[PDB]
Amino acid sequence: IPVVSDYEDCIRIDVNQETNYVTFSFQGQKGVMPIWIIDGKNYSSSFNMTKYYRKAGDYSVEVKIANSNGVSDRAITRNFHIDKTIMTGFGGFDPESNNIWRTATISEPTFWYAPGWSQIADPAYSLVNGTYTVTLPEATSETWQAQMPIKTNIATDAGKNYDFSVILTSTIDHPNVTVKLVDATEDKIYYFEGKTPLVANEPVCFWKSNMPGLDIANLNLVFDFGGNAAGTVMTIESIVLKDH
Repeated sequence: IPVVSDYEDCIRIDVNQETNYVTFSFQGQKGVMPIWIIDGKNYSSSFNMTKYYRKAGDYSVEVKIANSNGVSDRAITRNFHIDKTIMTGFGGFDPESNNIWRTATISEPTFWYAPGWSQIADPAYSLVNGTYTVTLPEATSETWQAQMPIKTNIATDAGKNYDFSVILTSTIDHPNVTVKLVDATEDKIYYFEGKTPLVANEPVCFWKSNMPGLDIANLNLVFDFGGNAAGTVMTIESIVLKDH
């Protein structure tokens, strides 16, 4: 099993005080991975995630290291401070604009909806003029228990840098909704794995600017509503993907 102290040099926390986006990153081998823990819940097992902290103050993350042999007994705790409270945030890029999303073939959303990691029937959805509308009868308690992968035929090049935005709304308070722009072939290859809490009926814009390009033949846009309260209705609208 990994001894967690050995991986202190491999864990970096980047606080952008101008955007209020904290990037959590780990460098490791094809087999080793971190487990990012906030408020005693698994948030991500990916090599990096980006989380929006709206309010100013002191926050904490706990990092365990996992391989094939098991998870580390102890966790690395890392403290960070958010300077500002963003009342009026960025509203995203032009949804209607000359966006790569509008051009490309957007497949129907697949679902993996599994309270207690036991898959039930796909939740009812309604794609009407770009606006995705999803309804979650059953409550889930963990990330990746309400997945919504959207397959696309969008290719990207190493030569270019890309911008992305999306507006997310929830009828009930949600602790952690995920947005991941990932290679359809390779799960480890992605531009970001976003994280943001949602307060009832308050649209949050998730975005990233000037993202280093990757040689990907086909992208998938993967949402997750793991941790949703029972009767939660999700609203995804204004999905912009453009060259910087």
